[PDB]
Amino acid sequence: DRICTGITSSNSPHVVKTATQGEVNVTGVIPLTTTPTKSHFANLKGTETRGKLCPKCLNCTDLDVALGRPKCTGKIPSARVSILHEVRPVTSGCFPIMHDRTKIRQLPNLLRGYEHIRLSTHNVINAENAPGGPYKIGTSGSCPNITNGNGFFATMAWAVPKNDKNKTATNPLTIEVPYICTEGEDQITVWGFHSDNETQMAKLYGDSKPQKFTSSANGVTTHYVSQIGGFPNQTEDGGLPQSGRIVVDYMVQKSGKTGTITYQRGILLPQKVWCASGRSKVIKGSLPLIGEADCLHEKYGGLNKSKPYYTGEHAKAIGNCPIWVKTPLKLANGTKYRPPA
Amino acid sequence: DRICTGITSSNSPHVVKTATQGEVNVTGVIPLTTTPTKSHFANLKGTETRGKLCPKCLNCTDLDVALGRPKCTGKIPSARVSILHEVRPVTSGCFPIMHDRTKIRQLPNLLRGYEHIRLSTHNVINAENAPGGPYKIGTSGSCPNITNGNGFFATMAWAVPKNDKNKTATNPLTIEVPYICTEGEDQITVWGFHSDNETQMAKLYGDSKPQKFTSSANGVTTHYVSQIGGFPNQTEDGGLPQSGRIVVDYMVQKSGKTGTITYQRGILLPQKVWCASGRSKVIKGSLPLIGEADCLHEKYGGLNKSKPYYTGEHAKAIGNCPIWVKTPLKLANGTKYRPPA
Amino acid sequence: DRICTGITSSNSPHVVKTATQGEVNVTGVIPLTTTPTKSHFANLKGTETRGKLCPKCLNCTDLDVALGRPKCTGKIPSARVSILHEVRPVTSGCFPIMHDRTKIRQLPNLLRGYEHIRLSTHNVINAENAPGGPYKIGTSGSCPNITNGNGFFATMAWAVPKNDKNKTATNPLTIEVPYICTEGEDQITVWGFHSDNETQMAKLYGDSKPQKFTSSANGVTTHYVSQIGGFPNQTEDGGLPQSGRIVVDYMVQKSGKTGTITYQRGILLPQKVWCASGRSKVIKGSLPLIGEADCLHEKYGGLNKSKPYYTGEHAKAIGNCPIWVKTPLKLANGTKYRPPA
Amino acid sequence: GFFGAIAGFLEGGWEGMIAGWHGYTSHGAHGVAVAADLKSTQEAINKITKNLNSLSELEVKNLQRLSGAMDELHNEILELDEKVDDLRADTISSQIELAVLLSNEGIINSEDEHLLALERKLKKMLGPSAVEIGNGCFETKHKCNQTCLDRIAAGTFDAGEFSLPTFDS
Amino acid sequence: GFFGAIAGFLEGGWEGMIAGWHGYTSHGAHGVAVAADLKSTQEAINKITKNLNSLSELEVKNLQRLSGAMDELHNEILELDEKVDDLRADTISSQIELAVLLSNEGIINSEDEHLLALERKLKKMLGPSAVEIGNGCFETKHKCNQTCLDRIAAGTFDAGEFSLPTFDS
Amino acid sequence: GFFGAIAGFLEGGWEGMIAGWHGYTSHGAHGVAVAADLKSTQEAINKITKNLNSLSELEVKNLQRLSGAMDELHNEILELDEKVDDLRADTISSQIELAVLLSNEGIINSEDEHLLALERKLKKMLGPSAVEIGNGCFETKHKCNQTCLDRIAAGTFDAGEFSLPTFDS
Ligand SMILES: *[C@@H]1O[C@H](CO)[C@@H](O[C@@H]2O[C@H](CO)[C@@H](O[C@@H]3O[C@H](CO)[C@@H](O)[C@H](O)[C@@H]3O)[C@H](O)[C@H]2NC(C)=O)[C@H](O)[C@H]1NC(C)=O
Ligand SMILES: *[C@@H]1O[C@H](CO)[C@@H](O[C@@H]2O[C@H](CO)[C@@H](O[C@@H]3O[C@H](CO)[C@@H](O)[C@H](O)[C@@H]3O)[C@H](O)[C@H]2NC(C)=O)[C@H](O)[C@H]1NC(C)=O
Ligand SMILES: *[C@@H]1O[C@H](CO)[C@@H](O[C@@H]2O[C@H](CO)[C@@H](O[C@@H]3O[C@H](CO)[C@@H](O)[C@H](O)[C@@H]3O)[C@H](O)[C@H]2NC(C)=O)[C@H](O)[C@H]1NC(C)=O
Ligand SMILES: *[C@@H]1O[C@H](CO)[C@@H](O[C@@H]2O[C@H](CO)[C@@H](O[C@@H]3O[C@H](CO)[C@@H](O)[C@H](O)[C@@H]3O)[C@H](O)[C@H]2NC(C)=O)[C@H](O)[C@H]1NC(C)=O
Ligand SMILES: *[C@@H]1O[C@H](CO)[C@@H](O[C@@H]2O[C@H](CO)[C@@H](O[C@@H]3O[C@H](CO)[C@@H](O)[C@H](O)[C@@H]3O)[C@H](O)[C@H]2NC(C)=O)[C@H](O)[C@H]1NC(C)=O
Ligand SMILES: *[C@@H]1O[C@H](CO)[C@@H](O[C@@H]2O[C@H](CO)[C@@H](O[C@@H]3O[C@H](CO)[C@@H](O)[C@H](O)[C@@H]3O)[C@H](O)[C@H]2NC(C)=O)[C@H](O)[C@H]1NC(C)=O
Ligand SMILES: *[C@@H]1O[C@H](CO)[C@@H](O[C@@H]2O[C@H](CO)[C@@H](O)[C@H](O)[C@H]2NC(C)=O)[C@H](O)[C@H]1NC(C)=O
Ligand SMILES: *[C@@H]1O[C@H](CO)[C@@H](O[C@@H]2O[C@H](CO)[C@@H](O)[C@H](O)[C@H]2NC(C)=O)[C@H](O)[C@H]1NC(C)=O
Ligand SMILES: *[C@@H]1O[C@H](CO)[C@@H](O[C@@H]2O[C@H](CO)[C@@H](O)[C@H](O)[C@H]2NC(C)=O)[C@H](O)[C@H]1NC(C)=O
Ligand SMILES: *[C@@H]1O[C@H](CO)[C@@H](O[C@@H]2O[C@H](CO)[C@@H](O)[C@H](O)[C@H]2NC(C)=O)[C@H](O)[C@H]1NC(C)=O
Ligand SMILES: *[C@@H]1O[C@H](CO)[C@@H](O[C@@H]2O[C@H](CO)[C@@H](O)[C@H](O)[C@H]2NC(C)=O)[C@H](O)[C@H]1NC(C)=O
Ligand SMILES: *[C@@H]1O[C@H](CO)[C@@H](O)[C@H](O)[C@H]1NC(C)=O
Ligand SMILES: *[C@@H]1O[C@H](CO)[C@@H](O)[C@H](O)[C@H]1NC(C)=O
Ligand SMILES: *[C@@H]1O[C@H](CO)[C@@H](O)[C@H](O)[C@H]1NC(C)=O
Ligand SMILES: *[C@@H]1O[C@H](CO)[C@@H](O)[C@H](O)[C@H]1NC(C)=O
Ligand SMILES: *[C@@H]1O[C@H](CO)[C@@H](O)[C@H](O)[C@H]1NC(C)=O
Ligand SMILES: *[C@@H]1O[C@H](CO)[C@@H](O)[C@H](O)[C@H]1NC(C)=O
Ligand SMILES: *[C@@H]1O[C@H](CO)[C@@H](O)[C@H](O)[C@H]1NC(C)=O
Ligand SMILES: *[C@@H]1O[C@H](CO)[C@@H](O)[C@H](O)[C@H]1NC(C)=O
Ligand SMILES: *[C@@H]1O[C@H](CO)[C@@H](O)[C@H](O)[C@H]1NC(C)=O
Ligand SMILES: *[C@@H]1O[C@H](CO)[C@@H](O)[C@H](O)[C@H]1NC(C)=O
Repeated sequence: DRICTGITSSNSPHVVKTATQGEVNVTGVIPLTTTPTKSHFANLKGTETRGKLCPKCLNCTDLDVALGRPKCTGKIPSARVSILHEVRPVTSGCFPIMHDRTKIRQLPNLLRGYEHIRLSTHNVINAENAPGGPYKIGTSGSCPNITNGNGFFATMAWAVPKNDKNKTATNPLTIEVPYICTEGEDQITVWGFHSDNETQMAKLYGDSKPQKFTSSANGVTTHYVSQIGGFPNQTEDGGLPQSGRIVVDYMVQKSGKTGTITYQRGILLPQKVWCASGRSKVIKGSLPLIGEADCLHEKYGGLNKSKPYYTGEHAKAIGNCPIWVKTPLKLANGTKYRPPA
Repeated sequence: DRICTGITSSNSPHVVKTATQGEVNVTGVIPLTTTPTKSHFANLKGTETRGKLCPKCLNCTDLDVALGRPKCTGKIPSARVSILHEVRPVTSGCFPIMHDRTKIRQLPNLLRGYEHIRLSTHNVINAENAPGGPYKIGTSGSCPNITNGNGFFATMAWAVPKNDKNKTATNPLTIEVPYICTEGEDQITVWGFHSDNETQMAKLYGDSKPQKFTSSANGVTTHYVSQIGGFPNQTEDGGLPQSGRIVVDYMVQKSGKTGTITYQRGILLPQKVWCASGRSKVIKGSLPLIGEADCLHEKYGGLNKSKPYYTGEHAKAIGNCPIWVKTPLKLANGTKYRPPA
Repeated sequence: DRICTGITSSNSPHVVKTATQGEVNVTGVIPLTTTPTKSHFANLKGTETRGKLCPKCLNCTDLDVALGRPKCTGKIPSARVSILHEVRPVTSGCFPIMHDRTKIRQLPNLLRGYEHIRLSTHNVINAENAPGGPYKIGTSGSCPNITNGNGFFATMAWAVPKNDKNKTATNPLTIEVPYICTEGEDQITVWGFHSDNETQMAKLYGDSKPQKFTSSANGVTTHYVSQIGGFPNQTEDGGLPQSGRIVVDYMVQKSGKTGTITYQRGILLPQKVWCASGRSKVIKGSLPLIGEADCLHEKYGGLNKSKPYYTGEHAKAIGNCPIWVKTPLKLANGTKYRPPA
Repeated sequence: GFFGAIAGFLEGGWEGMIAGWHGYTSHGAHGVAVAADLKSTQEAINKITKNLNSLSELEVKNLQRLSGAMDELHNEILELDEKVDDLRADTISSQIELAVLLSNEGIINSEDEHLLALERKLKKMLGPSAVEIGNGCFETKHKCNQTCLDRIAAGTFDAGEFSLPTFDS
Repeated sequence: GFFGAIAGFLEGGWEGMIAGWHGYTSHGAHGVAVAADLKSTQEAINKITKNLNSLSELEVKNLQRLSGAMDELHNEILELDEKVDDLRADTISSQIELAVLLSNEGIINSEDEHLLALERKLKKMLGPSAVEIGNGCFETKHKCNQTCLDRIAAGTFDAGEFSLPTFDS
Repeated sequence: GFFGAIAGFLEGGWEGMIAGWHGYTSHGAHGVAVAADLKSTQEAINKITKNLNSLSELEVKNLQRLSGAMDELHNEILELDEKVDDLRADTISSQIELAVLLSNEGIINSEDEHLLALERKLKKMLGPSAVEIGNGCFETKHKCNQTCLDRIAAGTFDAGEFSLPTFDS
């Protein structure tokens, strides 16, 4: 009688890849892959997650909070992760802005990038004493404050030149914007200007013709020139009809460096100013953030880590994540297919 | 008598790298490597390949097509692959442009980046009714049309202020440039201005002094000021001597967003406009494209895939390509070198 | 009697990672890792190493050399490796510059990027014959020369409009800046302007109001406007009190391409000009460079290559370097731990 | 593998054993008996599970939007970002695929060697009552039925029962 | 490999066999006979070819000019593009080199094991007419010439011809 | 490894041998003798050293500041630079870790096979005076003390001294 050694034979539907034997059929396999499913976004496990610049500033958008619109002010808390919900962010009121004529729209998404943000205290410059003659400070309905009644953006002062007096047109006046923030913070300065009816222009300031403006901060120079006649229909504004409009821009000032603005009649000189440091890891999501997830995928939203790798649409993802793979992969758990004998 | 087991001894010139045994001499090898040879550029196997913006507009360069020079217009077909032949593109005619004063020269290479390109229909703005008083539209020899005789670029309208009338100098007029394209298309607007003799300037427009210009489209601001006296000798132009010259710039308008231009006398207001979508994979080649290749290498031109990897100069390459490797590699086909006994 | 085969038992403190057996204790190990120690910066073994733009121009900082401050001129030798010591470079003298109003401070770090740098010969333009009427050329104390007494930056000429004559305000004059360098060299042009007391302005030039300026070089447009009244307290200057100040900017001109500047009263027209080619591999170090090292690490300074890999703070490093690793790794030199029997 | 094909080890297996992955077979006029060895199978399972943990402890950096980007303003920079992301995912994927391929190669090639060890364990409890065939087989002087084979599978086989020379313990 | 050096397997090979990569040898007063085994060689060739296909199925993303670049305008971005390309080609190259190195290691180390299987196939057709030397050799009671050896290489060797105990089939 | 556990090779080693990594043992009423084999150890040491050189010849591109950068002006580009650096270091690190892991796997798995070769070298100098147990052991008809074992370790053992059939050389 003979006694030999042998291996099993069974149903072997699963296929695996091998350098020496080529592609073989195998008893069993342990899959390492998953194709996750699109779900809503959520709160990243270990970490702060910032959706809205300040929550608790109700009926305020992030642009609103950024521009310092009256009644939108509050603690903007800090996060190591932020979600970018508005690709083209909007104002929810105050005075009509011509948004699209400057980069101003992205200001919130910029602030978002940082871990730590904070409106300043005081003012980076005294508007009333600025160059060009004493200024009364302008306010407008559509910008109500804690009380109610005429106000403006915290972020800037509307320099109207006092009263009849020396009111007239000037050549460009130049102004330095002091640093004002601490340590290693970036200082983001918000500023701009205002135009009106041809007759209203001569009523307000001394001048009918257009006025011209310049910002310079550490290598980055920009230039603007005003519109006199009819503007675009008002939009994203506070709702009261006005004949004039407003252009708003921001300028970033590096860590320590000062900045410059040149202007003629109608200038909005910056007052309160953004102070930012640290950095937050931003992804493209869409509120609300529901629950917790291990992972936040730009395509798939919330995700929980199941198998080490996944197949599917690849994009930016933060948190404890499975790794993206070209093909669904199998680890072999079993034997090579053996025909019975 | 004794019977043993043994392996071969033979000439073993080929060397191979192993982790355990170090570098060993071996019976034979299968080379995985090639050093390919510089050839001319070809058509990519599976795919469209765009050389020239529109072929069939003959005696027309890409820049000519792009600026809409009379008689250069045609179907610019679509490509998933384009080749960038002109690193500093050139006009073949029309009116003298001072090219280096703006980014204008890259316009064709910009258009090339997209998969789908088309000139528009109608006009993004009525030049004659524009702000600053009724305008007659200027044309010049050197810009002949289907018929022959005076014309200009399709792309813009040369606004010459009517006749004596109210002809004089104005402060900057502002203008909105409407979106005009479809869906998710980028809209590329071409515009510019014109200067001349000191006396010619006073003949044409009301003004001798220089005029100033501004473009603003979604964050990107630019500023220009004119030259009055003698300009550079004319170049790349249509060949007729003129006292004046022309500055041309383009501004890209994002998907949906509008754009702005401010101007004084001598403005060329944009008329037809580029509309682009999709994206084409651009490489640096040199026409003509001869035959078919598997691969297009920026250094080696046309290439056919032979071995899996290649040694040589590495650069950007599209199509079915061999992979670049540091050293020529050999897979071992054989036995370890054995001295005879 | 029985004779068997066996392996060793001994103290096995070292741990190693294996795919099949999991993490095991082992007889001995060869460590592949090191955590290097922060040292000072050295000379790179095989290669030139540029610290200071030109050494031997003594009491001169890199910015001084770059601006062409009198008595700072000398051979700026060439390097395949350069070190960036000054993140916000400084002038040691000459005339007071308001540095932060333009990108000027980076000029030395720009020059540093290239392998080959040289100041030019002759001048890119005749200042005295420039547009706007014949100019006497201005010099000031605080800018002494080989001899001593009044001078200025080599880099530019201070155009003061002759004498009483036709001295008055002009509209912007335009100017072309010729290419002047060789072959495939980049040509960096330095220019700027000068303001003063309101009364001094009318004494020097014909004009009290501010003057405006424009640079355009191959796609990059910049605009400036002057300050009339009181400036910042003088700084980094040559030490003599002056009522006026100076703004300095540079503009790069691609390989072959020309450039433009427009100006009113107080222009500094560029004279000598930077000519650069090649490229140097720049790292962030801090002089002095002491001795030789195999490697230069941005964090650790000088380094000698010991083991193939290192653990620690990762940053930019040039030269023969160990490779950065997540964890200290061990190669197994020994046997699996065996309990005695 | 190549070993089984060369040495003459049985091409193809028996479907009789659902008990384990590897085992032993009995021939004769008593029919054909089949049994399985659990320690071999368990060892295989451990190789594999540990292997999996090794694959699963791989860690890689996150790839999120860069913070100074600005969709409207700097698209070109942004396009390059996209480029670096895609390139990363690709490379890392290739690396993983390799790790797996190697791992599977090991798992499958080792299976002949398992059999080669089973051989040595069987040789252990016989005595020189059987000759080494080299086929992975032996010829025993007695006959072995199913109950007899389960006792070798359990390792409890020592034959003084069929009285033949014993290898002492 | 290490195995051949330790166990006493012959250091160095015979140049007599151009027929295949691995084989068998006969000694005695009849001279020295040499023969080759084709199945071993064929198996080796298959390991290698399949290995090659595995190497050849690697796929990687394209690396072309980015489309918003603009040579004149944005050089710095462009410099960084160049950087990312170079970095890619380097990393991926290293990965490939590794895959190859491993592969070759397998191909060369396996060659001792081939011999170790050939041993078992030879042992198969003898009977206990020869003793296992452990040297990879046996001592046969008869003499074997070339024609006798070609029949073992062909696997057709069964000796009742030299009449000695047969392993039954 | 799995082989030692399955085949019945001794679980755990002897601490008596500081001489080498692998060796041989003698049992009986003479006590328990232990000896080491230097060629096996030396071979192992070579596998390892060569392996190390292979790991040490890896070369990777430099990663320095890009030259058109400008800290003040282009921060965003610069942030992306940072990104590409970090991503590089990560990927390359993972690759290295893999190479090492594989290498260690080889080094440790090979150790059973070493023993398996030592078996064949021992079998060489006996004669059929001992039977193959398959346990990696043999039963010799005589007794072997320490001095007797050192001579087998040195490879100088040939027994006509204990007079039993010799394998001729
Ligand atoms: C919210 O809005 C109201 C108006 O809607 C603000 O009240 C205004 O306060 C300013 C000073 O803060 C008053 O200006 C003052 O005018 C008087 C002369 O009447 C003069 O003596 C002062 O020197 C100063 O110029 C202004 O009259 C007043 N408006 C009214 C109609 O009461 C209020 O300050 C806002 N709340 C906050 C906290 O911002
Ligand atoms: C923008 O400029 C226009 C003129 O170009 C200004 O128009 C003025 O608008 C107001 C409101 O519609 C008119 O006031 C009303 O007039 C009637 C009759 O005089 C009077 O009964 C009402 O009590 C009231 O005052 C005003 O007449 C009209 N002016 C003209 C020339 O038609 C408008 O005020 C300007 N906006 C800005 C902010 O200055
Ligand atoms: C190609 O070029 C020719 C000229 O070289 C163009 O012909 C011109 O056409 C315009 C109208 O399209 C004519 O202007 C008209 O002037 C008459 C008065 O004579 C007036 O009644 C009209 O209201 C209009 O202002 C212009 O005279 C005419 N030039 C000549 C000398 O015939 C032609 O249109 C161009 N072809 C195309 C299709 O663009
Ligand atoms: C650029 O401005 C110059 C003046 O600075 C203009 O010069 C004019 O050029 C034309 C052509 O050379 C001259 O016309 C010819 O004059 C002769 C004699 O008067 C006449 O016989 C010819 O039939 C013809 O008209 C013209 O005299 C000359 N003007 C002067 C002051 O010398 C030129 O026209 C200007 N170009 C532009 C586009 O306006
Ligand atoms: C180094 O510095 C010295 C002064 O410390 C420079 O000498 C100066 O040279 C300028 C002309 O280059 C002289 O200006 C001239 O004034 C005379 C009237 O005295 C006038 O005829 C000329 O038209 C011109 O305006 C200036 O007087 C002279 N300073 C002195 C006191 O000699 C010297 O040029 C500098 N070296 C170099 C090569 O830059
Ligand atoms: C900047 O403008 C101021 C005026 O706004 C200029 O002030 C002048 O400065 C000098 C030096 O302090 C004064 O000169 C001294 O005056 C006394 C008395 O007249 C005389 O004894 C001295 O010999 C000397 O000249 C000058 O009087 C003063 N002017 C006035 C209006 O106070 C200064 O010169 C200007 N700087 C520039 C570079 O032009
Ligand atoms: C190896 O694996 C594959 C599993 O897909 C088997 O091939 C499939 O057999 C099923 C039976 O219904 C068919 O429906 C599929 O179309 C087949 N797949 C393809 C596309 O090849 C194969 O039979 C297995 N081999 C075995 C059983 O050993
Ligand atoms: C990821 O895993 C956890 C598993 O607990 C999920 O979080 C829980 O969700 C359920 C509701 O479905 C609650 O009862 C638990 O209290 C939640 N835990 C916490 C701390 O939030 C989470 O929803 C999972 N995400 C998925 C499935 O995508
Ligand atoms: C192993 O391979 C190399 C193949 O280059 C052999 O070394 C070369 O021998 C040739 C003989 O003409 C010389 O011309 C070369 O200069 C040698 N190369 C170098 C630089 O070493 C070597 O002989 C081979 N070993 C063998 C035959 O087993
Ligand atoms: C395997 O290696 C580790 C080496 O760290 C040994 O575990 C350590 O034992 C020391 C003895 O003093 C302790 O101080 C450490 O706290 C232990 N490390 C940890 C955190 O586990 C282990 O004993 C070794 N195994 C052996 C000896 O085979
Ligand atoms: C790197 O290695 C070399 C080893 O020679 C060191 O350079 C030497 O430094 C010593 C002084 O400590 C001098 O005596 C030698 O003349 C130097 N050689 C040269 C050519 O410079 C170098 O200091 C080492 N760097 C380290 C340790 O970080
Ligand atoms: C928010 O705005 C809405 C819509 O105008 C209004 O109905 C609601 O009362 C507001 N809520 C608060 C808290 O002011
Ligand atoms: C602006 O409002 C008027 C009605 O007051 C309307 O006729 C016109 O279409 C509006 N314009 C825009 C830009 O919608
Ligand atoms: C193309 O036009 C140029 C002048 O612009 C001329 O030199 C050449 O002859 C023209 N070719 C054709 C075919 O007419
Ligand atoms: C322009 O043309 C004139 C001849 O009419 C010539 O003298 C001069 O050199 C030319 N200028 C240039 C820029 O070539
Ligand atoms: C690539 O292959 C085809 C073979 O038919 C040929 O048309 C083409 O010219 C080849 N290109 C080369 C050889 O570079
Ligand atoms: C360098 O400047 C210092 C400080 O002003 C001075 O003491 C020294 O004499 C100067 N050296 C030279 C070479 O001019
Ligand atoms: C400038 O100098 C004066 C003294 O002359 C001093 O009072 C003032 O504080 C200084 N200003 C600055 C910017 O330090
Ligand atoms: C196997 O043989 C034994 C006697 O040696 C007997 O006890 C047992 O029943 C047999 N098994 C079967 C199922 O035939
Ligand atoms: C080998 O021996 C056989 C007899 O067993 C004989 O037929 C044959 O000719 C021999 N071969 C040679 C070439 O000696
Ligand atoms: C081993 O036995 C031999 C005799 O065969 C003897 O010479 C030697 O002394 C013995 N060794 C020991 C230490 O017992």
